Amino acid sequence: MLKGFTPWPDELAETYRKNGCWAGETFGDLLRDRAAKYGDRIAITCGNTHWSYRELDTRADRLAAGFQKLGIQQKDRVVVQLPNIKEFFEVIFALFRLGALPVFALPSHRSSEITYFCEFAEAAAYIIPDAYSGFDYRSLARQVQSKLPTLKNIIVAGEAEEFLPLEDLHTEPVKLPEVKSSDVAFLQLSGGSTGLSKLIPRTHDDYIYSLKRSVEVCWLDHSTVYLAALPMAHNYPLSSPGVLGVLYAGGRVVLSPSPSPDDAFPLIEREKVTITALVPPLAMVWMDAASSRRDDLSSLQVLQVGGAKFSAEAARRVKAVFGCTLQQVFGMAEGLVNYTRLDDPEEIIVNTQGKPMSPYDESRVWDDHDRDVKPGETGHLLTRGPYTIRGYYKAEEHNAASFTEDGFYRTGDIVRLTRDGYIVVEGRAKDQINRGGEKVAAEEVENHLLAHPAVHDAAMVSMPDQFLGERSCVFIIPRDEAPKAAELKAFLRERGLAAYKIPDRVEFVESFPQTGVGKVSKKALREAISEKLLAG
Repeated sequence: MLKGFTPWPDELAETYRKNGCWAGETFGDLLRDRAAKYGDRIAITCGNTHWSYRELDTRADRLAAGFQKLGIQQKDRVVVQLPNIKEFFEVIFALFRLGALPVFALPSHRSSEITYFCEFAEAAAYIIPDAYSGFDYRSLARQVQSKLPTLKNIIVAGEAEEFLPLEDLHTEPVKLPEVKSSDVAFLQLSGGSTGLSKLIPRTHDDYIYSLKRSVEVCWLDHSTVYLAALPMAHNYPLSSPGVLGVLYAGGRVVLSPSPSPDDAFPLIEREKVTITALVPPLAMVWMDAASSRRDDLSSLQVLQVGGAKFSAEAARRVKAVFGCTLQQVFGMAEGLVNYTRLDDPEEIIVNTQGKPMSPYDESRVWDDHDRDVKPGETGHLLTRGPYTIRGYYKAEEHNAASFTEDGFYRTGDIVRLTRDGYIVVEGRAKDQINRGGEKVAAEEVENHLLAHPAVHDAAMVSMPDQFLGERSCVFIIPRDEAPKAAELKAFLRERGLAAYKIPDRVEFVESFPQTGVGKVSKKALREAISEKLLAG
């Protein structure tokens, strides 16, 4: 077993195989089978270019031969930081057949974050593009080497310059070592705050299972045309059901150069995408655009919004604005993924974050002392299942703090189970606002503010206060001409918003700092108000 990997228990694992959750097939097996089954069907679409499943299968084998020849071995970690391009697919599946382990970095990561990844994972290779969205990644690669000379295999999809051109790593296919579905297939990146970023070992079995249950819940099939709008390396646009869930269902993937409507809308009309995924901030952007920018988006059947809670005040609009069904997705790269069903009532789709996609997903809402909080009550979320990890990669410390003795992962979210099984997210524990004895949920205030005519978006965060411990500062994005702070505080007051919840402070900005996948980084906003405060 990979060093640093925590196995599932013998009983559970055995039960996961008996109940057919772990199908004993690898990603290499998946692509082989799909290529043999689907042959010339278009698997990936990027611009004016296309790649049939059979073509992917082949390019993957050739790329594997080249990698092996270059020196990459089974169990070797490779840092993969590519944009939404075709190469990404052939690269990971090639690594999959070599038993080599990818480390899914995002195109928004820089020297500090990549160096950590390569160091920590002891990467034997670094795969990047020559340039994307105006950023030169080879220059970033040089910065990495100076700070990490040991790193000797920088592969580049594009103009390699002094590096190793990924395109010449394609050669005559060879026999590769055995790859067990029980082996760790790759390392993901957690999505909390702070930055460190823990790595997440995911096996062929548990991840392929997540894909399967995702396809069934999101109704993917050969007719599915999924638009990859979010950086597809993130767990969400990658498997919930993501680009891979689409491969699994034999559907068709459309690669968008950017999450922007400017790039997405034309592609939705042209390639007739039936589904795509967004995060809250981006959904707002799209909803505005869907109004003052008329183009055919009618083929759209399912719009997914997740990564962070999509406040009901905005969620309610999706149906009217887009003419399709909204689907909230509340998943995590550590495992558990909740979806609103495409079936259930609008009320549910608009007011909940869904329920576990697997009958074998478990949940324990607890209080500050680890007591099964009273049904319906709010509390800390813990989950356990067929595709939720038992330990982060090489991290004894954080693992004690993150997993209970019974194997329950501490998601770090604060939620309340609906008396059926659905979850209604309140917000991350870290984003809770401890204001003078009170526990303030930011999203509640934000959802209210989203109902104001002059508000495009709103993100409330905490600021230090020697008296109350913490205070609240809400960052607002104007729908044009910034309203007066007092005007918003009045708005909330008239809505019946509890006094202690009203934002102590208000800040206007043209946008919010973001995480790699594109959600709002409340750790940055906190740092913003913090810094700004000590200015006086």
